[PDB]
Amino acid sequence: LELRLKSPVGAEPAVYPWPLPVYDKHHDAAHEIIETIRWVCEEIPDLKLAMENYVLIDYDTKSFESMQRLCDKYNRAIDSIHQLWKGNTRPSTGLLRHILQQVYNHSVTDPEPFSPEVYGETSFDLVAQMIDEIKMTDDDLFVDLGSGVGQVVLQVAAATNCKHHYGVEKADIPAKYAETMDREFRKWMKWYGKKHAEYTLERGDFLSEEWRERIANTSVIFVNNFAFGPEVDHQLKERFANMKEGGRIVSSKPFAPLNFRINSRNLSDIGTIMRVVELSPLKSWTGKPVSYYLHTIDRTILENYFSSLKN
Ligand SMILES: CNc1ccnc(Nc2ccc3cc(C)n(-c4ccccc4Oc4ccccc4)c3c2)n1
Repeated sequence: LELRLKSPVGAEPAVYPWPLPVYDKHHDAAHEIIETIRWVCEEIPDLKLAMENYVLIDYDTKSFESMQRLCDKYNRAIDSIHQLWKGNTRPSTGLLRHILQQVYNHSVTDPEPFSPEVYGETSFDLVAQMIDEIKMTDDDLFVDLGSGVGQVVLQVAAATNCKHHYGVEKADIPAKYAETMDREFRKWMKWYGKKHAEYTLERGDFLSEEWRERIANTSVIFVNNFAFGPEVDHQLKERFANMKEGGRIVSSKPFAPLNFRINSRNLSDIGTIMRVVELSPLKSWTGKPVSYYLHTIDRTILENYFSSLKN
């Protein structure tokens, strides 16, 4: 009828119905259960000692009795550790990738580059590099513009100490799935006993009047602008022009040339008020040769040009 996994921190058990749900072609619920057990064993060294070696080696994902025996063995090992303990940190990057996968599989049940379906395999590591590079503190406010199902926001919230993390998505289908992703993330994080910063996944148009002041007051913007049209790009540069000095924008395509040279003919260009650098994990990376672009609000670019003319 069903499979149960006791939480290492005494939260409510994870309940899986049998037959287990079928995920996408290269993910399955049975291996999710097994990997969940292996991750909890890493978190708790005593759990490995309490558990008999054969349990995680010899199993049959296609047998209810076999899958039930595995869950029973883990649950009894958890109970022994809970007895031993009688007598809340940020998740590790490896655990976080697994949590995000689990959160996705439990949220998206119904049927092109960097698809949410393959986030863990093609996006996670690049996002993890960007988090390591773009140093964020408790004074920062993070916003992912066009956040989709909310994976980037969840990864950043589980990794940094920003005051708040926001995801804004306009499309009906991703924004609705993000509601489930949000609930599933909070639930699974509690189950493992892991800490995450505050975040909000919301439906809205980042080009709206409400969002103008919100963009102006954001210190760190992430924006996958790869598929943006020239009008969306033009309107976004106008929003960025209201940001504070030192405000940062991390994007998949640059908003200004990397080599911008201020002159009399290009004074209205966004390049007059922002520094732009191309960052790459390749500069021990072994994934895709993909770059990200860091823009920093700096009005001294414009100031020095005027001072140069007057002096
Ligand atoms: C990828 N999907 C989502 C979903 C929701 N939210 C965001 N946010 C977000 C914001 C800023 C950037 C900068 C980079 C490099 N990535 C990026 C990261 C991982 C993989 C690819 C990336 O970018 C692309 C995308 C397409 C083509 C080429 C590169 C960004 C992602 N991304």
